[PDB]
Amino acid sequence: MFNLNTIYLSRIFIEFNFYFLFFLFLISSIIFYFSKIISIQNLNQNSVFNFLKLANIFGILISFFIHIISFWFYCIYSYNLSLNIFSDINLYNSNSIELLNNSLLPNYFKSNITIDFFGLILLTLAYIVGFVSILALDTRLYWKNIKYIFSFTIFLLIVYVYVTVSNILLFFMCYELLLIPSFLIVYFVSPSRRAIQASLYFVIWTQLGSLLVLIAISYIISITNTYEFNDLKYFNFTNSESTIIIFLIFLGFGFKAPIWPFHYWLTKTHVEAPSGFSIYLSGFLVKTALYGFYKFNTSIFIDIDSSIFIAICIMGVVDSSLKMWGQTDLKKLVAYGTIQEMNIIYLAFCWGDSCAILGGILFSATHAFLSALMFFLVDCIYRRYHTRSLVEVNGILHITPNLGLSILFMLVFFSGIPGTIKFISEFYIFSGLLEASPFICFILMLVANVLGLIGFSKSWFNATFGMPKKNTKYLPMDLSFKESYIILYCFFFLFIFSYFSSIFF
Amino acid sequence: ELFLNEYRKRINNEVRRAAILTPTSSLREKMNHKIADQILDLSSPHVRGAHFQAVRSWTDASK
Amino acid sequence: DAYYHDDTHEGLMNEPHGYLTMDDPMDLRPNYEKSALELLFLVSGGAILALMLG
Amino acid sequence: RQNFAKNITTTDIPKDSHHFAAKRSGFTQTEQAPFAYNDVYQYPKDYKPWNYNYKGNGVLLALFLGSAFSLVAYERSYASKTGRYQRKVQQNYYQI
Amino acid sequence: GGFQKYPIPRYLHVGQWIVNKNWKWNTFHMFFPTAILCFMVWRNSMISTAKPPNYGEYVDPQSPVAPKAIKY
Amino acid sequence: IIGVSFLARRHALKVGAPRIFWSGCIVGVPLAAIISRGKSDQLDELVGARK
Amino acid sequence: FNSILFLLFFIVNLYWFNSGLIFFNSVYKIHHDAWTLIFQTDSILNKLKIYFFLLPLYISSFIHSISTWYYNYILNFLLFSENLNTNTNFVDYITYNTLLLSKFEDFNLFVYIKTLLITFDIRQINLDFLNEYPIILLTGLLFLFTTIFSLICLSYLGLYGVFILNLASILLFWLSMLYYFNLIVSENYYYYISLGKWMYLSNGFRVSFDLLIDLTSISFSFLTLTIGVFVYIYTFSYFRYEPLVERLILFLNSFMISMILLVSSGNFIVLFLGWELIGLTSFFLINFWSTRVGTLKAAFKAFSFNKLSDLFLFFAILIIFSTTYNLDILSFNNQIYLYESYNIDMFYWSINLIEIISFFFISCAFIKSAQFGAHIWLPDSMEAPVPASALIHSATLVSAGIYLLLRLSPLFELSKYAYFILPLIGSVTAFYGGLVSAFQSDTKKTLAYSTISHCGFLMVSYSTGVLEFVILYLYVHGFFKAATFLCVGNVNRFNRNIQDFKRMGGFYKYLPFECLASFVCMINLSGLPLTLGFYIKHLLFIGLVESYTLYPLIFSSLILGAIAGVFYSYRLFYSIFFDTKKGKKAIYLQASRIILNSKFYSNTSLASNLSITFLVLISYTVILYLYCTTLNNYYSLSDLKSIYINNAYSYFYKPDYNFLNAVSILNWFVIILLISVIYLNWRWSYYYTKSIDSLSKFILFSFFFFIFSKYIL
Amino acid sequence: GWDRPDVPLSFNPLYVHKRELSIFDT
Ligand SMILES: CCCCCCCCCCCCCCCCCC(=O)OC[C@H](COP(=O)([O-])OCC(O)COP(=O)([O-])OC[C@@H](COC(=O)CCCCCCCCCCCCCCCCC)OC(=O)CCCCCCCCCCCCCCCCC)OC(=O)CCCCCCCCCCCCCCCCC
Ligand SMILES: CCCCCCCCCCCCCCCCCC(=O)OC[C@H](COP(=O)([O-])OCC(O)COP(=O)([O-])OC[C@@H](COC(=O)CCCCCCCCCCCCCCCCC)OC(=O)CCCCCCCCCCCCCCCCC)OC(=O)CCCCCCCCCCCCCCCCC
Ligand SMILES: CCCCCCCCCCCCCCCCCC(=O)OC[C@H](COP(=O)([O-])OCC[N+](C)(C)C)OC(=O)CCCCCCCCCCCCCCCCC
Ligand SMILES: CCCCCCCCCCCCCCCCCC(=O)OC[C@H](COP(=O)([O-])OCC[N+](C)(C)C)OC(=O)CCCCCCCCCCCCCCCCC
Ligand SMILES: CCCCCCCCCCCCCCCCCC(=O)OC[C@H](COP(=O)([O-])OCC[N+](C)(C)C)OC(=O)CCCCCCCCCCCCCCCCC
Ligand SMILES: CCCCCCCCCCCCCCCCCC(=O)OC[C@H](COP(=O)([O-])OCC[N+](C)(C)C)OC(=O)CCCCCCCCCCCCCCCCC
Ligand SMILES: CCCCCCCCCCCCCCCC(=O)OC[C@H](COP(=O)(O)O)OC(=O)CCCCCCCCCCCCCCC
Repeated sequence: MFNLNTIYLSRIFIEFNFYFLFFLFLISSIIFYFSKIISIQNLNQNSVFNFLKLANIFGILISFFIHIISFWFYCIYSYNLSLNIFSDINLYNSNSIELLNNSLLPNYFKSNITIDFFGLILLTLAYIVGFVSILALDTRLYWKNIKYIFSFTIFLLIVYVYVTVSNILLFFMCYELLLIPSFLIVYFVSPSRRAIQASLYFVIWTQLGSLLVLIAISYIISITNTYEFNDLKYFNFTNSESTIIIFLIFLGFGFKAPIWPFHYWLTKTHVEAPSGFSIYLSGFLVKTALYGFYKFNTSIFIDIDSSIFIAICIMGVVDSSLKMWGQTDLKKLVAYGTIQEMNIIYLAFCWGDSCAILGGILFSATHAFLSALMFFLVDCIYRRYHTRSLVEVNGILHITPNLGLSILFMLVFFSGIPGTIKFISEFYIFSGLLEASPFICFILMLVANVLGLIGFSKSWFNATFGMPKKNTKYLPMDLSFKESYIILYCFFFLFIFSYFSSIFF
Repeated sequence: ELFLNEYRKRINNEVRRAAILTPTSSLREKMNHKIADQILDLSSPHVRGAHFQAVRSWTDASK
Repeated sequence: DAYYHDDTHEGLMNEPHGYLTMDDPMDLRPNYEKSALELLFLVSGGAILALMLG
Repeated sequence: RQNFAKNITTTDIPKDSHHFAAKRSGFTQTEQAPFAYNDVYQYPKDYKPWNYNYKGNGVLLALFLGSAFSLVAYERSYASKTGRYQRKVQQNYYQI
Repeated sequence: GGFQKYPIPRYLHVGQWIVNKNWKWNTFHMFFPTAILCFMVWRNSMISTAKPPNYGEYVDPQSPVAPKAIKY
Repeated sequence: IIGVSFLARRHALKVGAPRIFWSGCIVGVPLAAIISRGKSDQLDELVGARK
Repeated sequence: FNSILFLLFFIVNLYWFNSGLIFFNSVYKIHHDAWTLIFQTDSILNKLKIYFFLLPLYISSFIHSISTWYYNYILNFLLFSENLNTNTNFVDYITYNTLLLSKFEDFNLFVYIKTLLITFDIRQINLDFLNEYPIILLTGLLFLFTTIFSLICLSYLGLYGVFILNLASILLFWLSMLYYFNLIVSENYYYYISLGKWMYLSNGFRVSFDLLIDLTSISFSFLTLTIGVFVYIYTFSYFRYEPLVERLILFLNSFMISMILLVSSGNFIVLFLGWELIGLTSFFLINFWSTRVGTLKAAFKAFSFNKLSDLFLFFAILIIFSTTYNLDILSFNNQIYLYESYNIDMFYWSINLIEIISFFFISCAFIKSAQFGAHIWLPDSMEAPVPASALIHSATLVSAGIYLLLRLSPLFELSKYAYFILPLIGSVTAFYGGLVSAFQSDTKKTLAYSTISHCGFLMVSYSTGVLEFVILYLYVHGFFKAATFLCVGNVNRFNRNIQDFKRMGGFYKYLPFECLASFVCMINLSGLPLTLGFYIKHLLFIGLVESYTLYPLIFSSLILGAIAGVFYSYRLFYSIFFDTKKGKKAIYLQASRIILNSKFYSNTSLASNLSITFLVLISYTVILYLYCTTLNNYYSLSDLKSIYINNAYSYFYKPDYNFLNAVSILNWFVIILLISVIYLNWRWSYYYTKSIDSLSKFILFSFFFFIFSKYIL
Repeated sequence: GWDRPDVPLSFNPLYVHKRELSIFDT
C-alpha cells in the first residue's frame, strides 16, 4: 500500500527542514547585524538579545518537531524500499523508480540528499542536546558573547549537511567544520581562567586526529578520483593501502571520540569548560567521529585483524573505570564516565558492518542522553552550591530534595537497570562480545560495571547524603521548573525509547 | 538470518507451550521427538542468535 | 502513650508547606523556559500518540 | 543583572498596603526618615505553594483527544491492512 | 520514644512531621482511580494469560492447541 | 469509567483533592483499548488458541 | 421551566417510545420486507397517523442520523479518508436515514436499559471466573501504584493518609494472595501472564514482560506478603513519633513489591529487573538514616556486594542467551538438558557450560544469601530500622539465592560444581553463623547471625535435594525470624535504642507481651524438641547425603550449627527479660511512676501486640498446612516440575533402627546443652546449694520416672 | 514536666578542618 506520495513527502521534509533552519538563522543574523552599529547587548529590556534568544530557541524546537516528522517518514520510506527490493522475484521485473527534484528550492551544494538511520539518530541527538545546552548557556551569555547564541544553530546546519550528503569530501568538510564554533565557545564563554589553556589543549589534540583523517581522505581521493561514496564498490585497495587507511581513520577519529591515551584534552576541557557547553560536547560532538569512522570503515574493505583496535578500546574502558574512584570532582568523574561509554561505543564498531553497529548506535543515543543528564546535574549543583567538589559539597538531598532525587535516579539509570536503552545497549554489546571473546567480555563487564560503577557511585552518594551544617546563610532553595523538566525529559527518553520500532535495531 | 532466528524463537515458544500444557510427567517423553531434534538442529552454528556476525562462506550465504 | 500531645495542640506538627520549585509564584518576568519545556513534552507525547502508537 | 520592567500593564499586582505603615508624626532628631513604599505581596487565599495549583481542563482534553484520535486512526489502519473499508469483528476472540 | 520535635522552615518542601487535614478525601481520590487503572491493566493483560488444563481435562496431541514442531 | 471519572474529578477539584489520577483513567481508557485491540489483532501465538 | 414537569414529560416520552418500539418490532417481524408498504403509504392520512404515532421513533432516528453524519464528517476530516460510505448529499442522506426505521427492528429500550444496568452487576462474578483469570495481578498492581503515587504525592497524603491508603492496598493484595495460595500449592494451579512486548534485545528479538505464578513463585510471594502485612502494621508503632514515618513505610512497600516481582518473574529479564530492584531498595532501607555518613558506609558495603551479584547474574543470563536464543524460564528449564553435554571455549580452558552457568548463579546466590565470605555485609546491614531489618532478613533479601536455586533446579541437578559447593558452603555457614550468634551480645546482631546460619541450613537442604523440605524450612525460618525481630524491636525501643542486652535486665514485667511472644517465637525458631521448628532440622538430617568427600567436616559443622541454636535463644531470652536489672536507672524509674498506673498503661503498642499475635497465629496455620501437604502419608503437594528423585522420603516413611538411634545422639546432645544452660552457675548466689540439690532431685526423679514408665507402668 | 528548650543546634556539631586533605587519601 506504500505509494509515491510518502516517498516525496519524506524527501521534501528532509530537504526543506534544512532551509527552514537556514532561513531562520539568516533572518536572525541580518536583524542582529543591522539593528545595532556594534553587535553587543544593550543592557535594557528592549535589547535585541531577547528576540535572538527567542528565535534561536524556537527555531531549534520547531525544527526538532519537523525532524521528528521527517524521521518517521524516512523510517516508513526505508522499510518499504527494502520490501520493494526484496519482495519481487520475477526476473523480468526490477524496481527502477526515478524521482524528479522540486523546482522551489535548490539542492545545497548541488548534492542529492541521502539519509540513513544512524545519520538521523545523530541529527536527533544534535537537536535535543543543542536544545539542552542552549537552555543552559543563558546565564553565561552576557553583553559581549551574545553572538554565540547562534552557535547551536550553526552546529545544527553543519550536522544536517553532514548526515544528509553522499559526498566524501562534503562529509569530511562538515566533520572538520565543528572545531571553530566549539573552540570559540570554550574560549569566550567559559568562566574559569583555566579554560584558556583547556581550549588550546582541545584544539591541538582534536586537530592531530583531524590531520590523520585528512591524510586518510587524501589517500582515498588521490587513489580513487571518485567522491560519490558509492564508486568505492568498484575499486579495491591493496592490503598495504587498506591497513594504512584503517589505522589512520581509527586513530584520527579516536582522537575526537576519546580513546586511551588520547583523553587528556577531554578531561581538561570538560573540567574547565562552561557547564552548558560540556553537555553539548560530551553528548554530541564526540559521536560525529563515530559516525564518520563507521561510514569510512564500512565503505572500505579491510583484511586486517581488529585485535589491536579492540585492545585499545578495552584499555580505555579499563583505565577510565579504574580512575573513576579517585575523582572528588563531579564534573571530572562524569568526564571519565563519558570516556568509558565512548570507548565501549567505539569497541562496538570494531567488526566492520556486523550487527554490532545496532548496539553501537543505541549506546550512542543512550550515552548522549545520560551524559546530558549527568552534566546538567553537575551544572545545577555548581550553580546553586558554589562548588563542584565533593569535599566542599555534602548533604545535597536534605536542603534540595529534588536535586538529590535526581542524582539518585541518575545513578540508577547509569547502573543499567532493565527497561532502559542503557541496559539494551549493554545487552547487545555483551551478547556479541561473549561469543567474540568470552574472557575479554567477562573482564570488560567486571571492570566497567563493578569497579568503575562503585567508584562513580561513591562520590555521588557521598555528595547526596550527609549533613549540610556549613554556611547555613548561603544554602540554595531547589531546582527550578526548567531544570526539573529537563531532568524529567532525560528520564522519559531513556525509558520510552526502548519502545522504538525494532526493525532498525 | 532473521528467518532462522525466527525458527529458533518459534521452537522456543513451542517448548514453553509444551511445558505449560503438559505436566512434568511425560513432558520429556513427548519432547524426545521432532521437537528436541529441531531444538538441537537450530543451535548457534546454524542460527545466529545474538552473535555479532554469522560466519558463513559464500556458498552458505547463497544457500 | 503517657503524655502524647494531639496534633491540634502540638505546635510543631507541620501541615503541607514549602515551595515546589524555585520559581517565584508572583513573578513579573515574561519567562518562557517552562512553557518551552512543557511544549516539548506535549509535542513529543502527541507525536507518539498520533504517529507511533499502534 | 535583571533589566526587565517590574510595573507590568497586563494586570494589576495583588498587594496589601496595611501590613506596613509609615510613621508621619512624633519624630525625633536621631530617627531615620520613614519609607515611601510599604506595599506587600498578597497571595490569593486557597493557594497551595506545594503543588501546581492547576485548575484547567485543557491538558486533559488534549491528551484524551489525542488518545481517541490514535484509537480511531489505528482502527482505520487495521481495516486498510486487512483490505476492508471497516473492521470485520469476529464472533469469538481467544487469548493470545 | 521518638526524637523531640524541632521547627522546620516553611519555605522548604520536606516531609518532617507532615499531617494533612484533608487526608480522608485525598485517600479517597487516590485509591479508587488507581483501582480503575489497575483494573484496566488487568483486563488488558488477561488476554495474554496462560493456564494449564483443569483436573478432568487432557490435551489431545493432534489438536491445534497442542505444540507443533517447525516444518522445514 | 469515563463518566464516573469526570464526576469524581470535578468533586476532587471542588474539595481540593488530587485529580491527575482521574485524568489518567480518562486518558488511558482509549490507550488501554488501543493496546488490547492491537494485541488481539497481532498474529502472535502465545500459549492458547492457534491462529 | 419546572424540573417536575421536565421529568414527567421525559417519562411519558420514554413510555411512548418503548411502546412504539414494541409495535414496530412486531410489525417488522410480521412484514419483514413489506412493512414499508404500510408505513410509507402514499395516503396523506396514513402518513400523518404513522408519523404522529411514531414521533419518538422518528425524532430518535433523526437525532441518530445527524450524529452519524457529523461523526462521519469528523472521521473523514481527521483521516483524509473516503466519503460517508457514498457521496450522498446532506438532505438526501438525512431524509433517507430518518425515514428508515429498520434500525429499531431488534432494539427494545427496556431490554437495553436492563442490559446496561446488569453489566455492572457484581452478583455474576464467580470462583470459576477467578480460577480461569487471576485477580492477583489486579491487586499487586493496586499495591504497586499505591506505593508509587503515595511516594510522589506525600503532601496530599499525610501520615494517616499514607498509612490508610497503603494499608487498604496491601490488605487487598494479601487476601487475594491467600485465596490463590490454596489453589496453587495443592490444586495444581499456576498462571503465566504477559503484559506486553517490553524491549528489543537483538536484531529481531523482543522480550515480553511476563510473570509466572507457580508453586515456586507463590511459596516466596505469600510468605513475603504475609510477613510484610504485619511488618507494615507494626512499623507505624515502632517509628511512632519519628520525623519520617511515611518514608519508612513507603520504602518497606517498595522493597516488598520488588521482591514479589523478583520471585514471580516469567523470564530472566524480569528476574534481573527484580534482582536490581531489591538491591536498590535494600540500599535505601539500610541508608534510611541519610543524615549520618556512618550508615552510608554500611549501605555502600551492601551496594557493592549487590552490584557484584548483579554482575554474576547478568553474565549467567548472557551465557544462557548465547547458548539458547531464548530467555523464557520454562523453556530454559526444559531445554538445559539437551545442552548439558556442551562446553564453552574460554581464554585457555574448555569449561563445561552447565558448570560455568551454575558457577555464576551460585556465586550471585551466595552473595545475596550472605554465605561465608560474602556475609560481611549482613551484620552491617542491621543499621536499618527494625521493621526493615526483619523484612530483609526473614524472607525478602536473604532468600533470593534460595529462590534462584529452586527456580533453576533443573540446571543445578546436572552441575558438578553445585554438588560439591552447596553442601560444604552451606554447612560451614551454618556452623559459623550459629556459633557467632551464640556468642553474640547484641539482639539485632544475634538475629543476623542466626539468619546466616539458617541460610546455610537452607543451602544444605537444597543440596539434599528435597524441594519440599527446603520450602518448609524457608517458611518456618521466615515467619519466626520476623516475629522475633519484631519482639526485639519493641525491646530496643523501650531500652532507648540500646540493642545490647548487657544493659537489659528485668524487662519481663515492663514488656509482658514481648516476653511471652519472644519465648514462643524463639522456641520455634531455634529448633527445639516438641516445637514446630524441630521438624525442619529433622528433615534436613534425614535428607543429608553421604557420598561427599568432605562429609566429615560437613556433618560436624551441621551438628555444631544445629546445637548452636539453644545457646543464642537462651541467652537472648534470659538476658533480655529475666536477668538481674543491668540497665540505666532511668529506664526503669521513668516507667515505674505510680501516676502511670492506668488501664491504658503499656510500654508497647496495642497495634504492635495485635500484629505480632496475628502473625504468629497465621504462621502456625500456614506451617501446619504445608506440613499436611508434604509430610502426610497422602502426598498432596502440587507438581514441582523436577524429575530428580532423591529417595530421602524413604527414611521419613520407613526409617530403620540405625537412623532412629542415630538421631538420638543429636537429641541427647541438645538435652545436655539445655541442662548446662539451665543448671550451670557462673556467679555466686544465695541459691547455689539449693540449685545443686534441685539438679540432683531432677536427675533421680527422671531416672525413677523412666523406670516406672517403661517397666513398672 | 519541665518546658524543654528547642532542640539544640549543637546536636549537629560543625566540623572544622585542622589537617590537610591529602590527595593520596582521595
Ligand atoms: C516537582 C517535580 C520535580 C521533577 C524534577 C526531579 C526529577 C527526578 C526526581 C523525581 C522525584 C521527585 C518529584 C516527584 C514529586 C512531585 C511532587 C508534585 O509536584 O506534586 C504535584 C503532582 C501533580 O499533582 P497536583 O499538583 O496535585 O495537580 C496537577 C494537576 O491538577 C493535573 O491536572 P489534570 O488533572 O488536567 O492532568 C493533566 C495531565 C498531566 O499532564 C502531563 O503530565 C503531560 C504529559 C505529556 C506526555 C509526556 C510523556 C508521558 C509518559 C508517561 C508518564 C505520564 C506522566 C505521569 C508522571 C510520570 C510517571 C510517574 O494528567 C493526565 O491526563 C495524565 C495522563 C498522562 C498520559 C499521557 C501519555 C502520553 C503518551 C506516552 C507514551 C505512550 C503510552 C502508551 C500507553 C498504552 C496503555 C498502557 O503530584 C501528582 O499528582 C503526581 C502524579 C504522578 C503520576 C501519576 C498520575 C498520572 C497517571 C497517568 C497514567 C499512567 C498510570 C496508569 C494508567 C493505566 C491505563 C493506561
Ligand atoms: C524513575 C524516574 C521517575 C521520574 C518521574 C517521577 C515522578 C514525577 C512526578 C511529578 C512530575 C510529573 C507529573 C506532574 C506533571 C505536571 C502536571 C500538571 O498538572 O502541571 C500543571 C502545569 C502548570 O500549569 P499552568 O502554569 O497553568 O500551565 C498551563 C499550560 O501552559 C497549558 O495549560 P492549558 O490549560 O492552557 O492547556 C493547553 C492545551 C489546550 O488544550 C486544548 O485546547 C483542549 C480543549 C480544546 C479541544 C479542541 C476543540 C476544538 C473546537 C472548539 C470546541 C469548543 C471549545 C472547547 C475548549 C473550551 C475550553 C476548555 O494545549 C496543549 O496541551 C497542546 C498539546 C497539543 C499536542 C498534543 C495533543 C494533541 C495530539 C493530536 C490530536 C489529534 C486529534 C485532535 C484534532 C483536533 C482538530 C485539529 O500545566 C500542565 O499540566 C501543562 C502540560 C505539561 C505539564 C508538564 C508535564 C511534565 C511531564 C513529565 C513526565 C516525566 C516522565 C518520566 C518517566 C520515567 C520512567 C522511568
Ligand atoms: C523577501 C521576504 C523576506 C521576509 C523576511 C521576514 C521578516 C521577519 C521579521 C521578524 C520581526 C519579529 C518581530 C515582529 C513584531 C512582534 C510584535 C509582538 O511581539 O507582539 C506579539 C505579536 C502576536 O503575539 P500573540 O499574542 O498574538 O501570539 C500569537 C503569535 N502568532 C501570531 C505568531 C501565532 O507578534 C508576535 O507574537 C510575532 C513574534 C515574532 C517572532 C517569532 C520568533 C520565533 C522565530 C521566527 C522569527 C522570524 C524568522 C522567520 C520565520 C522562521 C523561519 C521560517
Ligand atoms: C600511535 C602513535 C602516536 C600518535 C600519533 C599517530 C601517528 C601514527 C598514525 C598511524 C600511521 C600508520 C601506522 C600503521 C601502518 C600500517 C601499514 C604498514 O606500514 O605496514 C607496512 C606496509 C604493509 O605491507 P604488507 O606486508 O601488509 O603488504 C604489502 C607488502 N609488499 C609491499 C611487500 C607487497 O608496507 C608498506 O607498503 C609500507 C608503508 C609504510 C607507511 C608508513 C608511513 C605512513 C605515512 C602516513 C601517515 C603519517 C601520519 C603522521 C601523523 C603525525 C605524527 C606526529
Ligand atoms: C503506566 C503504569 C504506571 C506509571 C507510573 C510510573 C512510575 C515510575 C517511577 C516513579 C518513581 C517515583 C519516586 C518518587 C520519589 C518522591 C520522593 C520520596 O519518596 O522521598 C525522598 C526521600 C525524602 O524526600 P523529602 O521528604 O526530602 O521530599 C519529598 C517531597 N519533595 C521531593 C517533592 C521535595 O529522600 C530519599 O532518601 C530518597 C529516597 C528515594 C526512594 C525511591 C524508592 C522508589 C521505589 C519504587 C518501587 C517500585 C517497584 C516497581 C516494581 C515493578 C517494576 C517493573
Ligand atoms: C568429646 C565428645 C564428642 C563431642 C565433641 C564436642 C564436645 C562438646 C562441645 C560443646 C561446645 C558448646 C559451645 C557452646 C558455646 C556457648 C557460648 C555462649 O553462648 O556463652 C555461654 C552460655 C552462657 O551464657 P550466659 O550469658 O548465661 O553467661 C556467660 C558467662 N561467661 C561469659 C562468663 C561465660 O552457655 C554456656 O555457658 C553453656 C556452654 C558451656 C558448657 C558446655 C558443656 C558441653 C557438654 C557436651 C556434652 C556432649 C554430650 C555427648 C555427645 C556429644 C556429641 C554428639
Ligand atoms: C477472593 C478475592 C478476595 C479479595 C478481592 C478484593 C477485591 C478485588 C477487586 C474486585 C473484583 C474486580 C474483578 C472483577 C472480575 C469480573 O469482571 O468478573 C466478572 C463479572 C461479571 O460476570 P461475567 O463477566 O462472567 O458475566 O464482572 C462484573 O460484574 C463487573 C462489575 C464490577 C466489578 C468490580 C470492579 C472493581 C474495579 C474498581 C471499580 C471502581 C468503581 C468506581 C469507584 C468510584
